[PDB]
Amino acid sequence: AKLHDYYKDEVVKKLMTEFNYNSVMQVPRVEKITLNMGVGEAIADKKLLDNAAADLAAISGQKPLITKARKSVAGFKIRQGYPIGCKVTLRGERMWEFFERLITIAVPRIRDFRGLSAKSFDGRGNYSMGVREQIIFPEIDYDKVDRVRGLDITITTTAKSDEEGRALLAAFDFPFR
Amino acid sequence: MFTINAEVRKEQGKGASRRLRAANKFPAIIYGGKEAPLAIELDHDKVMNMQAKAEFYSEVLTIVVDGKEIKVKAQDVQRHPYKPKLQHIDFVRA
Amino acid sequence: EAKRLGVKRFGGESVLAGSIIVRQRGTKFHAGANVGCGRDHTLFAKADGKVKFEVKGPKNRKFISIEAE
Amino acid sequence: DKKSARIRRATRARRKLQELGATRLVVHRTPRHIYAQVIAPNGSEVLVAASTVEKAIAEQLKYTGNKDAAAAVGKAVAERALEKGIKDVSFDRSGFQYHGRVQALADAAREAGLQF
RNA sequence: UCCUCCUAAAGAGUAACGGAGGAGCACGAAGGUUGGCUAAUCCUGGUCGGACAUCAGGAGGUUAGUGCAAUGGCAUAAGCC
RNA sequence: CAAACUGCGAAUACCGGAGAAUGUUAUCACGGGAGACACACGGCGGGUGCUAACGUCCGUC
RNA sequence: UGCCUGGCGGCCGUAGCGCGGUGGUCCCACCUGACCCCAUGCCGAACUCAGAAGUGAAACGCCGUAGCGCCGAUGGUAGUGUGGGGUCUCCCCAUGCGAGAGUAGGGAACUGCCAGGCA
Repeated sequence: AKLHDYYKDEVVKKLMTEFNYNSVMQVPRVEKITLNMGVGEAIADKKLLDNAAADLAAISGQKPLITKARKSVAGFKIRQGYPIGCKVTLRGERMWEFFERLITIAVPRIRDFRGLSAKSFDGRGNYSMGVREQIIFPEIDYDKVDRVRGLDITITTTAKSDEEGRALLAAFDFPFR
Repeated sequence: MFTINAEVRKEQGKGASRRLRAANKFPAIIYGGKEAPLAIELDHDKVMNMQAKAEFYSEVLTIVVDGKEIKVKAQDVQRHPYKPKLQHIDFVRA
Repeated sequence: EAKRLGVKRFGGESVLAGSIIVRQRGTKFHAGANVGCGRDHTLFAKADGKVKFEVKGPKNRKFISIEAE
Repeated sequence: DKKSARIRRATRARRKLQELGATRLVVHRTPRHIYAQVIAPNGSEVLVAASTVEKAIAEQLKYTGNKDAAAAVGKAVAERALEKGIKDVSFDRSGFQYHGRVQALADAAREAGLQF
């Protein structure tokens, strides 16, 4: 709500001005945010998965659901039904506050900040990349760190093209490529 | 500019086709438009001589049947698998 | 042993209640009106009347219908 | 798509009722408006129908779509069915979830003097 | 001993010391009822990723799965909660 | 190109309802009396065999 | 009732797929909180409690496009029952039934009931 009001005040207006849209809701609208952890090392130890799920629940406003295996392959030695990871389906005030807290402090202070990529898209304007070094987030303190771990960050939007994603990045001011 | 001779058809069937082939003839049909399609019987040697020309692929055929001139075009032609004989031809009233 | 297969009763044939129409290994026909399907994928008549064959559905599947005389 | 999923969900009961060959009552639910009708066994005839959009039954309702409106529509449908002589129709809630306005209208129809 | 595909020639049945195979199982759930969901395969991004752990999106529409070897069928699912 | 291949698709065969016609009811059921229970050759559609057949076995006449 | 919209059936690629246009009069969809009706393998995920704050956009109805794709003749061809013949591995004679595919053509489908609105 706190960031949603400012979003509707300025981002919607600037996107409409730059894209000369006619429909009131032609501006892209955020659907949800997904925070998944596809480490793949859950086979060796199961406690790390629980610790990471607890950390995700603490940093977010909800407890992530566990995801089971999709397809078994003999090369990687993976069975069926064995839990591997979990994801957080951020929606509503929780997603708004989490995104605000991220974009406020967490994004600028990252080692080797080369800038986000504006071309890497799924194909319909959904930005689904991955970020390593989970220590960058403020909630993960040195008390609860276990190992250098990575995460996958995905933002879901009603948009169906990469131009809308570029417009959203421009609204987010897109520091550098 | 091309002369074509045609004969009326009064028989129908595989037996009729066999009779025509034995008598050194073969049938043909014309179809297209609102008019009902009709079958026309033609000889073998004269029709083969007519088809021997290289301009048949892009020429309008003037069928003379029952004292009437009809302009048609042969889109599809049926030929014997290996023997150099013709058993059936198709025409459209273009 | 050679398991019996085929259509016991075709269309337009009068049948009685409890009479099987076709005993099929799988499901090549589907029960319609007054037709029941057994546990062995066998269609049996649930009334008295004639049998009819019809094809319908998105996959053009066949159905068995019974009309009372 | 939501409408296609709802239709496919209701298709199970719709096909199951075909073998019975008995008249059924169905209700279409939407927050904007609610529709109701009683389908004949043939599946192409309706003995009676109503719509919340119509003021003839929406005149006493604060709006077309609400729990009280659904209850009133169900009561009216049940009364019209009883006066027409539906002869113990069945129930089919268009593949909905039986927890809200559909439950209220079903309860109203049952208390109106029905036995389904 | 039982069962599955041709032979067996568009009803059914139909044989040779003909051509080819699986079994002596199993359940107090792997059954029933009600409410819900819907595959193998590829691509996009991805410390770990070697193309082949899993993830978000797109195509695919049952070649997946449907316990045994096989056959007929199963999307309304007989597949899963 | 195909026997454990059909997005198509014959002839022919078989079932059931109605029907003029014919075959000494030629049809079916009941009870008694039976005979055989080692068929060969040819025609039609196939298998086995090496798409060597006039070798072999099937259903029908 | 002339037109538009939604539901209740058949028809199951003439109803399907690609592209463009149009739609808020009515209907439908987009919405936040959900501690309340309902509930989550987390999530209001689906459904549900207020309806227009506005819109017709993601989706959805309609029209055009015969582009992809589909149905599909007459005839012909392959084949086959009946009797015979030939140079009997197969073919032909008289007759009946008759393929597939392809061509012509078809078509952006149609039909019954209910409800609202535009007259």
